[PDB]
Amino acid sequence: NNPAIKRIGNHITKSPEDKREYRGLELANGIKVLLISDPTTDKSSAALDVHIGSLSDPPNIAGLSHFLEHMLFLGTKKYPKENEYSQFLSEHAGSSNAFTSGEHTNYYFDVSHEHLEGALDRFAQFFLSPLFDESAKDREVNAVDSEHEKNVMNDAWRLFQLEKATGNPKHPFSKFGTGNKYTLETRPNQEGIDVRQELLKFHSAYYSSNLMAVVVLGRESLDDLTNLVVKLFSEVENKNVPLPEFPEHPFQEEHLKQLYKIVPIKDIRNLYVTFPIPDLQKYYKSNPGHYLGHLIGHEGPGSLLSELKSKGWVNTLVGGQKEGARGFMFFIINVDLTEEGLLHVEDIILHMFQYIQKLRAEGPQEWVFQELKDLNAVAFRFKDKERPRGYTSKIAGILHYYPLEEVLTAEYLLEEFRPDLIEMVLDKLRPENVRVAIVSKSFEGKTDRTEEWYGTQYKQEAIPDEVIKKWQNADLNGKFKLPTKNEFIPTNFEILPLEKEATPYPALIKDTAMSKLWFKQDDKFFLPKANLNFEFFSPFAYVDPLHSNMAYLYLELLKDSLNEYAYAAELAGLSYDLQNTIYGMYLSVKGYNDKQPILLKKIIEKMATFEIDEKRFEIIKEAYMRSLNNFRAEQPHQHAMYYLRLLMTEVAWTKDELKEALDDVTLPRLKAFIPQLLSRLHIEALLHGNITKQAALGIMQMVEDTLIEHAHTKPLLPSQLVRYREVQLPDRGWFVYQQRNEVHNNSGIEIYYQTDMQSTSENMFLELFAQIISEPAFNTLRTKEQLGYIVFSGPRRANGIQGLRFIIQSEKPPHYLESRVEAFLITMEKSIEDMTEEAFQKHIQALAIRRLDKPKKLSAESAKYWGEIISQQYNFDRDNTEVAYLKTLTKEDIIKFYKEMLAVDAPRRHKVSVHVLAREMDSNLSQAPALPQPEVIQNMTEFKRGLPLFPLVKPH
Ligand SMILES: O=C(C[C@@H](Cc1ccc2ccccc2c1)n1nncc1CNC(=O)c1ccc(F)cc1)NO
Ligand SMILES: [Zn+2]
Repeated sequence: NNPAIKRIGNHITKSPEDKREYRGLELANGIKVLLISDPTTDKSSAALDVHIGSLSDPPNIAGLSHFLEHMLFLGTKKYPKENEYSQFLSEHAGSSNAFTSGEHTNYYFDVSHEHLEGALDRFAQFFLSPLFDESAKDREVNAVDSEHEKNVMNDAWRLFQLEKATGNPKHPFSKFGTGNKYTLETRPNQEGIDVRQELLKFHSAYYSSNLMAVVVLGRESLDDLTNLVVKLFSEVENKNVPLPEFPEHPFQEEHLKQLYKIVPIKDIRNLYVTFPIPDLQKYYKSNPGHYLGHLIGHEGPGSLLSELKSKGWVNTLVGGQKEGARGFMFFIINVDLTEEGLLHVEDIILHMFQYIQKLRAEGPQEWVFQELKDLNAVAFRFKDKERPRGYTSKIAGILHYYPLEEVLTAEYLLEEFRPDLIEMVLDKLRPENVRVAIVSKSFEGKTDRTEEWYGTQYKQEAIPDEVIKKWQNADLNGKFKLPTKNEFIPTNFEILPLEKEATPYPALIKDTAMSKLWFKQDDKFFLPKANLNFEFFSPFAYVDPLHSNMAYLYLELLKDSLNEYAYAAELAGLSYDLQNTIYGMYLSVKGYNDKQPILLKKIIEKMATFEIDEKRFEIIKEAYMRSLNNFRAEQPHQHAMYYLRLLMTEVAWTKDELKEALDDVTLPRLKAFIPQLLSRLHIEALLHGNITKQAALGIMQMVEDTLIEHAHTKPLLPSQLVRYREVQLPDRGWFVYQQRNEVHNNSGIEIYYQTDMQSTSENMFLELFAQIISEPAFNTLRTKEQLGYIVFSGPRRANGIQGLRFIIQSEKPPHYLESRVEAFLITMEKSIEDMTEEAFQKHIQALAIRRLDKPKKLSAESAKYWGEIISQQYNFDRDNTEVAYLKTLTKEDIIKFYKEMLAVDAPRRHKVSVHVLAREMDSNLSQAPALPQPEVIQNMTEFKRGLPLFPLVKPH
């Protein structure tokens, strides 16, 4: 009966396993809405997607849409306090973010379920009368600048913008979307433009209700959620804006048959093949692009990748359709290159067209389409329950593209096989439509062009007629076959009954010298899935840099070897992860439980009986070398976190130590290493999901039996199972470690205040203190002082120890950042002494909500248990215990904690600082306190030698 509602879709197609309730509707002002009712959710959430993006930026103000997106957070007419939005979310267990693409601006938040209306109301205001405060504008432009600078020396962004720069300049596709101080402040000042008017002009003109989709999720009924949404959003004005479309492709004839040679920052070797194609979005019911991408990107036997990998030319391949905008898209084939591959780009591409030609010969395969359909069907039926925040943002995005009743299924289900469209798309993948780009350091000094925004060094050539002609005449290579029927498709979806002796938390159901087995039968989610987690402990995994390298290469080679076999299983919703740790090996198998034992057995056998291919060994090692080198190109704030991890751990091998020892890794030494590594192990496992206790025991026994039979594995001694300790810093100590980032012209800094061994009391002092300072830290260090885009504060936990950490990436020198953080702490000391008891309890409640938030999917709950197990703390009921203690803390308790552990003149202050200087830097408002002379760390080894080591935390 409501006049504010144009239409109400009551049957929203969902999965039969989804317990959440849905109602879609279209408001009178044209807003498409989806309501999600979940009476169990601990956090509520909303999201709004505007169908305008950076592609609609004014030509004279690059990055206006992105900039506008930052500004909406900084105040509205109804809520004028600059950080009201962020502070409210913080005080109620919430959080918020947004992003800008070429065609979308997407805003989202979550919050304690009891405060949805308050959050949603403050949120709705973003879209009616934001302030765009001139003072805030002048500040937040710096955050955007900082965000861009961060991307300037990043190879992904450089190539991203380079593609745009090599097509039609007249086309909106060529726009620089991020923006920076120049395009947002500096140039607009030369040209006398009022940026604040431009923000208001843009907001008013494009942020129309007809271009908006909204998704809200809470405990409230569908009826109540309707009243709430309608009340707040029907007030949004409808300017009846036409939806932008871009019918003309950014790549015209002059832009085809072109080759680009590009110099990267990292030492990487990549080949990009790109085919311009028509917008395939309408064909979404058949999805011709996904069909073709499925085949061209296949990694099993007979595939394009298989042959290229055997030729020793590539290691990995990506293929398929790539989004552009409304009216144009891309089909791409990207491979990485071996040293050999780099000298065979022409032959590689020939092989690409040979495979495409195979597809034309056989023509569309309906069983293939039918297979994809049925997998997606099963995928959708047994879909994991999503986290609200991401779910609402995802859906608010696609409401623009599908009927209300179809949004949930739209991105999952294939409906009708259309070979006519497949052939049509396949017809665009020809040499006369190709663009080729090669990324390699080998082009250094040989380029004649510069992209103006990032400065990328490149050369452009026309592909020779001879070569194009050669590609057009591609004969059928007998090495290329269509994929076989997927043998890993699951068939047994039976949910095993809950055993009588079943337990709420994992139970230790096996405890021998060989292995410690933790088991839980799923009692929450009831999907036909299981998680199998294994830690293999061995001293020889991390005993020195050389052996660390070999543990890595061992597992990489093993994965490279299994890829063809396991790729199918991956498509059938059964994946595995295998990586080396500082304690040995980690192996996880996740997915549909039906065929898990088959893949698991295959992996353990491959481990125990592995025969290294020498050609594969040389290639992977070479890549691993560059991998170590390329760390030089990581962000400063990452270098900072890295160096700190090195400093504070008992044992740690640096990139340089590893890279030197790499040269000494020969095939013989690796072949010797593996049987040595496997000879003595301890296995600690978590088996959690749709399995019974006997099944679990059976799985564990196979793993042991396989290792014993093929590798002659024997148990470790209990005395060999020592975990590493954390360096115990002296009272009132302050150490500083300094490094330079050779790639980036930003500086980084991490500050670590080491409190003490983890324990219920110490844990909750830190966590509560961190909760209280969280929002203020962001608002002060970034929003007010604008030190940088990346500003972070929070707990740090390692080796059973913990402390408070600040992480900042800035253009200012680290020694400056030091004072500002220190200045801030004093600000917080006074702020807390002032805050009301009611405000203090608010934070306690917020922290509690965050800690008690239930896991929504099996993998989240398993990760939670697994954390307790590898940490050797085994505190599975931790949350109830720790939250309960939390509620008994007082303001006076936290003040004592601060005055004793954290304050500048605290008796037990334990501070270490890592400073990463920018590329060009030199060696070195509220009032900042005076700081003591810091002990400059000259040498990590010398540093650790002079300090004691903490104990290890005792198990529960
Ligand atoms: O920049 C953006 C979105 C992010 C930028 C952003 C947000 C969070 C980050 C956390 C760690 C490191 C960098 C980060 C960068 N952004 N843009 N405008 C506001 C925000 C963050 N919004 C918040 O409400 C917030 C965030 C953190 C907090 F503690 C309290 C409130 N889109 O382009
Ligand atoms: Zn941003």
